Amino acid sequence: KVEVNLAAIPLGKNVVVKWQGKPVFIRHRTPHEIQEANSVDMSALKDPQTDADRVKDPQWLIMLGICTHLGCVPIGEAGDFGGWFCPCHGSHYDISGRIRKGPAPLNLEIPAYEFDGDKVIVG
Amino acid sequence: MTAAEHGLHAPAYAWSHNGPFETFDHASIRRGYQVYREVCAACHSLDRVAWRTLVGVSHTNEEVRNMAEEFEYDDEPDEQGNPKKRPGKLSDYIPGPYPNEQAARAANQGALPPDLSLIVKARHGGCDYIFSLLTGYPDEPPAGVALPPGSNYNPYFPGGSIAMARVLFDDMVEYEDGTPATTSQMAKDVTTFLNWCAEPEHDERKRLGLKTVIILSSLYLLSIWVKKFKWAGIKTRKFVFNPPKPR
Amino acid sequence: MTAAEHGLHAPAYAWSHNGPFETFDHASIRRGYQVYREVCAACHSLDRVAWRTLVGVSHTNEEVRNMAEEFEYDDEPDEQGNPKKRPGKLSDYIPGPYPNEQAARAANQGALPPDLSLIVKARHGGCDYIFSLLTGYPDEPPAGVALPPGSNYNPYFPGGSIAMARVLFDDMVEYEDGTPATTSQMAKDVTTFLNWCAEPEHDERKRLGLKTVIILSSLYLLSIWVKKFKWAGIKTRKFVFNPPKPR
Amino acid sequence: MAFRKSNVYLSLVNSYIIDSPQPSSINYWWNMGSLLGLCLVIQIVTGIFMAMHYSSNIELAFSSVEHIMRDVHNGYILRYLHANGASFFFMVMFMHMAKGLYYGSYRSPRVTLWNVGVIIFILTIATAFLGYCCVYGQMSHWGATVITNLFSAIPFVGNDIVSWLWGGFSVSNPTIQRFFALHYLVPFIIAAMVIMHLMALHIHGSSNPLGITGNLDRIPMHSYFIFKDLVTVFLFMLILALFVFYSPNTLGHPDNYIPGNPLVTPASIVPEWYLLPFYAILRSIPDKLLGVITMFAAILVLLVLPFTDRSVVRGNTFKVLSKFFFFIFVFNFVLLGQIGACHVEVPYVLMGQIATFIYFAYFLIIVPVISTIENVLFYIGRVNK
Amino acid sequence: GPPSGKTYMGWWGHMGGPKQKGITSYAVSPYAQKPLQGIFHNAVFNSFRRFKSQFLYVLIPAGIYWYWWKNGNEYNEFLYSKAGREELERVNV
Amino acid sequence: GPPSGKTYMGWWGHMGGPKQKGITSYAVSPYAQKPLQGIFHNAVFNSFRRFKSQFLYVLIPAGIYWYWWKNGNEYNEFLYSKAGREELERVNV
Ligand code: HEC
Ligand code: HEC
Ligand code: HEM
Ligand code: HEM
Ligand code: FES
Repeated sequence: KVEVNLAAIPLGKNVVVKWQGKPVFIRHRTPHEIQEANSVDMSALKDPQTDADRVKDPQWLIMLGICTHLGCVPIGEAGDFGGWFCPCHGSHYDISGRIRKGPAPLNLEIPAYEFDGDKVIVG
Repeated sequence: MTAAEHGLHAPAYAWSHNGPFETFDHASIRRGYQVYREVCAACHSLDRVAWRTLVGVSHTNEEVRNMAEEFEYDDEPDEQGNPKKRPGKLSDYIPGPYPNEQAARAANQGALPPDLSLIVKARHGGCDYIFSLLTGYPDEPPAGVALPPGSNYNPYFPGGSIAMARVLFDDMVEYEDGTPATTSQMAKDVTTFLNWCAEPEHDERKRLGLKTVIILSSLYLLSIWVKKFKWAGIKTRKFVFNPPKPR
Repeated sequence: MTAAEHGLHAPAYAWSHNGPFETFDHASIRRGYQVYREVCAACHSLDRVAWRTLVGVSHTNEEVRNMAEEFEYDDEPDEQGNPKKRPGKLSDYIPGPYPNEQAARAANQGALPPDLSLIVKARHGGCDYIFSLLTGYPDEPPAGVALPPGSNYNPYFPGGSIAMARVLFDDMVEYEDGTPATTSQMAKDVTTFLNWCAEPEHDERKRLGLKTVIILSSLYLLSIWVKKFKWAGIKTRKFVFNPPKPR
Repeated sequence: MAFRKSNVYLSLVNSYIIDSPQPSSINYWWNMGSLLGLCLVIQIVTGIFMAMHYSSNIELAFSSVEHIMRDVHNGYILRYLHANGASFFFMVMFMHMAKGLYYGSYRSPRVTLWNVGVIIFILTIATAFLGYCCVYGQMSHWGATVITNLFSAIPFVGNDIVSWLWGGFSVSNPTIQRFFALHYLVPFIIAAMVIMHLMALHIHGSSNPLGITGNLDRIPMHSYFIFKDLVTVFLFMLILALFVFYSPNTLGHPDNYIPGNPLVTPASIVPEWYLLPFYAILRSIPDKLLGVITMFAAILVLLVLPFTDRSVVRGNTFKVLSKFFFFIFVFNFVLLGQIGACHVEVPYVLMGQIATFIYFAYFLIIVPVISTIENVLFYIGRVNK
Repeated sequence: GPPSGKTYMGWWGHMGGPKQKGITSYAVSPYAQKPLQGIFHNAVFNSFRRFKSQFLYVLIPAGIYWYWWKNGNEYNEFLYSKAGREELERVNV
Repeated sequence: GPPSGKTYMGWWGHMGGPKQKGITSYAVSPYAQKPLQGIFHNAVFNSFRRFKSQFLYVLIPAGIYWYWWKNGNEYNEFLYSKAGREELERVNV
């Protein structure tokens, strides 16, 4: 369990951590693209899913940037709505990690991240 | 060889962990960590002991977190490649005072202070040698020795001339439980802490040894009975011999 | 996957070491070292090639000693424990341009240049792939692609977009033997040099392979003869059955 | 009596290799066993002389292999000999098994010999997987992760057995040091199982390509089959010296010269070529638990063969349908091996599923039906009524 | 040592075959023979007899599987090209 | 396998001892016996008999070698003392 903290990383460009041997998104989060992660298609694309049960911090975002299909890597902040092109098969995620593309079956996994307040540290 | 170059033998002190059912006195390990940090850490290192091994043995979690965060370790470099430092965490090891061997030999007049994380297993005498060495500095080296400059006399050290001066004096460390910190009190506590550092498995090793010796002596006596049972027919076998009639 | 995702296959150029009795052109390795040092050494590493392995393959002993002494390695720290530096010797390794991976990714727009010391064995195609990749950059990508900025088109790279721009241009190196140093000549020379760096045993391996294949072919045929000579009496055995009389 | 009989050790050596009565009819396919013995000795000796220079940490494994290649005298000979000799060991072992199920050697006097063979096959597959994982390239690492994350499909204790295999949480330093200790160890278990293979063979003796009894004329193994084995030994050493000295990285994958990197997937994770058919079997099933159950079933289906062979004559020497469907099985295995090296694209998943079904229908459907049909054809072709 | 179970192969003297009578076998010393006798005749005529008897069993399944692999490889290379993208997008989606 | 050489131990039935005649052996089931019978008598009287028979052989060489070792140890302690240096120099050289 490694614990990476808040105040030394500003609002609006990526971190991709390597924890336990695996790399994962974190971002400080954007005003109506958090609230465009309220603009979401519920099920005319792949998954009916959960921004509350996916990320509980309204302003920050780790989850497991292992690509959806069988385990490749994306880009940072160039793509769909200002986001994350995985070129592993040509597919796309941002500020809550949702598929609008490709052969991907499910969204991405979120580990048990907890807090120094609501300061994001992963375990 | 001469008993001088042998070194005088350390006597048998009544340590509270000598004995097959005994445990390290953990209060003395906590006080011995204080004695190490305030006196011994200026010269010797402890690089085999992680910080996380102290939690639940001598200090709590918050105390070891603060004692780790008061040091600086090397981090992985930033996105520009420049080296970066980091406050310590529980995963890190206890840092030594010198960055290499040459800084140690420079700061201690040629001699190198040994790493103390295995030193009671590395000296014949155990904890008694360490206690007798720390408390065994006479005020004067006895009549006729050619003591080289920078060297001190300690008869428990082989040869007599040790490059470490007397470092334990009375009331140089205040204990936070109010124990009177004499020379022998501080030497007792730091020797118990060093013995824990060498053998951190000591208490569970003795507990498992109790279970194992009980189960194996049970099995040994029970196997003596089962052998005598299975062999009773051969032990109590009788032979008679009537010589056959000649033909 | 499609042909763009596979990459275009490299054709079969006629290298001077293709073939079971051939050998690296050692002047090609010397010229390729010059093109590596003058162009490739800005971004790529050669972490596995010591300086001493070049002596007697591509350069003379003093010719390698001077190229090693024009660099600076970490010395053992001095008597005060301060870090020291050192001119290189033949024991040391060829140093990369960057101190770590983050400096590399910062200097080359996020992408990390691979270490070239095993790159003709690490890539499907080998020498043909390295040559055709270095000389495969068109003057314009084909009509329809959307190249990301900071990336260049090369159809032999899988996917097409590579983060290395075209580095080889006509007469950017002058050779010391007066060879016309064009793009194709320089790519030939670096690919021969990188193939030597991957397989420095190549000549001796092919020579020993000649010896073993001759000895083992002779032993195989000679053993066929000895088998037929031993089994002659069984292959020329005749059975006759006169049916026995009924009794 | 002679000293080679009146000893303790020379009695065993005499009884197994000198005065062993072999059937005189046995062809060149009966040299694969002595060939596998030579291969095993090659692997053990070259592996010991490379383990004298190998360091097994995750930060030193790959560079220790290149230290063997570049710095150790004749170390490229040792590494190329070990790798290509492992692959040659598996080609010869496939020939040994294909001979065994062509000539009916699995049948009723020799079922324990067949089963000790299947145990040896499982152990060699495990040994080579661990040894490929020790070099810690890019195919090595990601092969280790997909094959160990196979075991997470067991629905109760799967995560804890994969965390017990890994020694942690993914393939790293405890996993690599484990795999080195085991890749040493399992070859000596294979040597013990080979001694048991020979012991189970020796009670009834070897078969012959006719399938009739071989008790009538027999030849001592010394001075006849010693030299007939020497022919194939020199041929095998010739072909291996070709691949070692003139073409060494041919059977291997190029991505094992990239060092292992846990963050970059190499876009086609395939094992070494001999595990490709079982990889295609595993890949064909659209479930992970059923996938590993079907792969282990694909190698444990060699045990149902002495009970599904329903014919009265041993071997396919004198049957036409058994010969035809045998070679259908062999080229099905080769197509399965080629399907296992391709991506999961559109004709290949159906081709791998149909070839897996043919692989299983050979043992369980084709051999009984063809055996019964050949039985009644052999009867009514020559009896009159 | 103890005696073990009944096997199907004895040793030199008690192999366990049937009783043999009236079979005479003759054989000449290899030191008085020609090895490599008839190798140029057997190399062309016996090898042709062996090939002619044993090649349909090997080259009909080889032909079936090679035609299968060739046709599937052609279908894959067609579907991952520009001319055959519509059938790819209906064959996977 | 072939038969091996003549040994000095056969198996059950043909061990290779002499013929036995006139020897009758009797034994009782251990389930009808008392194990640990006579342990407190054999522990004090039989133990003393076995010790009395076999202790001069063990303890006379042990006494010889322990006295030799103690005497050599005392001489080595004397030679490296202050009182015995003036023999130590004329002893070693
Ligand atoms: C300052 C410099 C110090 C301080 C404050 C301590 N030590 Fe000691 N030490 C030191 C040197 C330079 C040496 C080497 C002397 C030599 O010639 O060996 C040592 C030696 C030891 C030893 C080894 C004794 C032996 O070799 O048998 C032990 C054990 C040891 N030191 C322990 C120790 C403890 C427990 C201290 C507690 C406050 C301590 N040292 C202080 C230098 C210095
Ligand atoms: C400056 C920055 C340079 C220079 C002068 C050269 N290279 Fe090349 N290279 C470089 C980067 C940033 C990358 C990564 C691109 C990517 O997308 O991976 C590369 C890549 C290579 C490769 C690997 C290509 C592949 O993986 O298929 C090889 C081989 C390679 N580079 C070789 C090479 C040679 C022989 C040069 C000779 C002058 C050379 N590079 C120049 C960055 C740079
Ligand atoms: C049962 C026989 C054996 C088989 C099938 C076998 C198989 C393999 C294989 C396939 C590799 C990978 C080769 C590569 O791609 O580089 C390998 C590597 C290795 N094997 Fe073995 N092996 C065997 C016996 C042994 C033994 C007994 C040892 C140890 C003494 C050993 C030591 C090694 C070592 C050190 C490597 C390291 C990587 C290398 O040097 O290639 N092998 N083995
Ligand atoms: C390390 C691997 C192996 C060794 C050293 C080995 C060794 C041998 C040897 C020496 C023989 C006698 C010669 C012969 O018949 O070819 C033999 C026979 C046999 N082996 Fe193996 N073997 C191995 C693996 C296997 C495997 C994987 C199987 C099959 C599952 C197997 C099954 C058989 C059978 C059935 C026979 C008897 C064949 C016959 O004579 O009819 N063996 N083995
Ligand atoms: S891994 Fe990102 S799409 Fe398959």
